[PDB]
Amino acid sequence: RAKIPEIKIASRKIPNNAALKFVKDMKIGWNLGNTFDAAFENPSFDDELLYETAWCGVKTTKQMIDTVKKAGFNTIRIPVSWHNHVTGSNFTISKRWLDRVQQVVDYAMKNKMYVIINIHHDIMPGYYYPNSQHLQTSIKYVKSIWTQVATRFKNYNDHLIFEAVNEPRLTGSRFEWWLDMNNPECRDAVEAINKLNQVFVDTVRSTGGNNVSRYLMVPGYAAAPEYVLIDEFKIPKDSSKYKNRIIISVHAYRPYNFALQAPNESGSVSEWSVNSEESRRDIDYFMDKLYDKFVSKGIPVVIGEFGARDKNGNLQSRVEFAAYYVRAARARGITCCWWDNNAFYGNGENFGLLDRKTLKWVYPEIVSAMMKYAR
Repeated sequence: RAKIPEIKIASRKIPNNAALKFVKDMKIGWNLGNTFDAAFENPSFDDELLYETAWCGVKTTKQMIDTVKKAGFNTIRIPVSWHNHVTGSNFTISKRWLDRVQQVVDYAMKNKMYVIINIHHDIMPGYYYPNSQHLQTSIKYVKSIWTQVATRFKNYNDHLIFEAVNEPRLTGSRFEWWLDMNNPECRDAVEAINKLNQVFVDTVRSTGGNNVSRYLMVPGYAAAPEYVLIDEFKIPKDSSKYKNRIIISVHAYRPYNFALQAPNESGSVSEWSVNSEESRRDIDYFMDKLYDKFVSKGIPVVIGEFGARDKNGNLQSRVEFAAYYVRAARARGITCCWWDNNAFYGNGENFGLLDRKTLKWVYPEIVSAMMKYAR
């Protein structure tokens, strides 16, 4: 038991173009997290398809996706980590692995849903790594994965979306999550991502079919709002006839201390209230900035990941949060996607909404709270 607040946020001026209507139509998204995104080295098993269930514990079925669709989500993001499923010098994706993803994509297409696929946890020297020392290999990798991926889904309609990569950053470095634009290693990465996103777009468009007119999502550094807001960030060019088809990809588990920060750290909070200037602040802050630079100039933005972890049964707070977040975004013309990883209890990051093994919504209160301000 938890009550859904009434959110009074002034609806803002949203330009009337194909892109923003497209994004509006996505309504709201649902991430199939801890699933195909799972990545780790030296598996001790022989079936690579077990990567699908290593972090969620259950194989995906069409009835799940059905359940997600009836609940009101019109988008499903299917994050993919590919690096554990390639061989050879030009990164050949396993047929079994690519087949299995397609099966799950067809689950959603059959549900007339919007679908997002990407490169996820492949951020790593030798695969995707945004700096000059590894650009040489990264371009080949972005090129190879996407030629393969875009070619198989060549004939799928515009309801299918390609997201270049999830949270590209300098892993292992002291700037992994934060940038010093005064530090040259940082400036190099931002430039490197601009390059890799452009390779991404060129590659997809070159494979023909409906990939020439498909909506593509691209992130800034670390998928942070900040690093698409900086001047250095470049929206990739398309010499094609299909205009305004690049969407800004951002992630924001904000306010951090409530949404994402672990409960055993001292600056965590379990409370969130719409009546608190403090709880609303960071949401207003970053969303205003994305709207000023992008949406308001006709350029589409999508929040691909967001959510709030369960902290010992703080349902009411998560409800007011979800409702406020989705409204604040919709009022600014932005569609969001919850990160649902089928995790509900324990000291892990419990972002679960749908018990996948029973098909019952553990927190329908949170879902309804989102559906209320999502159209």
